[PDB]
Amino acid sequence: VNSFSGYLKLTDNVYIKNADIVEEAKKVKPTVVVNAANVYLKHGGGVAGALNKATNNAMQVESDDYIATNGPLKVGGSCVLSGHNLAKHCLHVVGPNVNKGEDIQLLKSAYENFNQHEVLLAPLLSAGIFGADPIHSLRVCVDTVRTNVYLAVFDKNLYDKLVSSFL
Ligand SMILES: O=C(O)C[C@H]1CN(c2ncnc3[nH]c4cc(F)ccc4c23)CC2(CCC2)O1
Repeated sequence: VNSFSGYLKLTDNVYIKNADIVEEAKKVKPTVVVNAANVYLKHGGGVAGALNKATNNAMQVESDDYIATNGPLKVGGSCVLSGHNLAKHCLHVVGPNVNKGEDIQLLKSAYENFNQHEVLLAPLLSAGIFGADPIHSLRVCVDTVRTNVYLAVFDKNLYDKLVSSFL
């Protein structure tokens, strides 16, 4: 038993809700919240900008130190940093950005990072400003992640569409 509430069960291990991931994190304080990161951990907009704003820019300050030490992430890769006031840990995962020409096949590699964590609160990778089809992203998630994932979808119209079209 865990503290996530109001989710629709899609499979044995994947759950979905129309919710703002920032507010969901603030209330649940999950062990892991996933950020929709870029390789530079520049949290300017989308999910990343919203999560970073909720930490009063502490996420960005920590991320800048991480990059100064380690260099950029790989597309499809991840790193674990602090969850600040939102979660114990933040798993920063880089899905491909279709608006940068990145290979959509890397989306499966990105979701594989979730399997290192027993339970996660997450967005749909490569959705939103990353330009991928969120329905495809949901399919890859369900076919790749084996751990327990609670997906927060901000947009209500898209949520309804994701549910109604789910096979
Ligand atoms: O509607 C979606 O869920 C898909 C979109 C948006 N996203 C989010 N997912 C959950 N919570 C959110 N809160 C936000 C607050 C913002 F200011 C901006 C965006 C989000 C957001 C995920 C993405 C992929 C990156 C962008 O695509």
